[PDB]
Amino acid sequence: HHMNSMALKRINKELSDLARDPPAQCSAGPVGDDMFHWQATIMGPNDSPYQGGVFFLTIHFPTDYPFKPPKVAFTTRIYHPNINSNGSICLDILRSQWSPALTISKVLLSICSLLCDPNPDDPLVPEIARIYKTDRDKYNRISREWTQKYAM
Amino acid sequence: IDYSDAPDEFRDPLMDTLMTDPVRLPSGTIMDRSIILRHLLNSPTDPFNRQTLTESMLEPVPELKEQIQAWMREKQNS
Repeated sequence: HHMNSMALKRINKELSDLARDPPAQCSAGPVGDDMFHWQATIMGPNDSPYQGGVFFLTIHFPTDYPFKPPKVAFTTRIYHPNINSNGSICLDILRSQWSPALTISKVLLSICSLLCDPNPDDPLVPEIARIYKTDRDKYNRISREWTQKYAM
Repeated sequence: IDYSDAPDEFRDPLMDTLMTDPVRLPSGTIMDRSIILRHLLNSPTDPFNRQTLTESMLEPVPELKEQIQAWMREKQNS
């Protein structure tokens, strides 16, 4: 389609702009050959319990990109109230709140600034959300316990 | 053959294509009518300030168009 070649042309620039400018602790590239399929990596913020661990993501670009938000989620297990066993992430930016002006580079940051501060009033994993609220020490400990065995 | 090479500016803010019918959103942002129109099918909002936006609110920008056309004409020699 024409809306295909276009979406692609955009995707390309985004990638060229992550070379002329890599986001903080964030890295992303096409899974080779396929352009609408990227993997991302995150170095676990130093203001988080995930400090040290490397977390992999998969980015699947809609053919209607950037008019429709890119599907993205973790492959690496991670202890967080807004990320579940599947790998799903809870960002409005990635649902009804996505603007065509938004870019991958931007999204990764939005994700990092989430690993540092989670939103527990709208949680993907209630059990954890309650631990964050009630007993932080617990949370941080556990988050690291997972970052330890899963992300390293 | 042909290509661009286009001096930004002419280029669309979103897709970075060459424009063929520049319009200015209330935002003050200049977009190619074709691109912006496609956005308005999903959500009636400026893709930047996220304010409400309809076709009606799109004012054409001829000054730029001629600038582009003339440019395309110059890119027909040598």
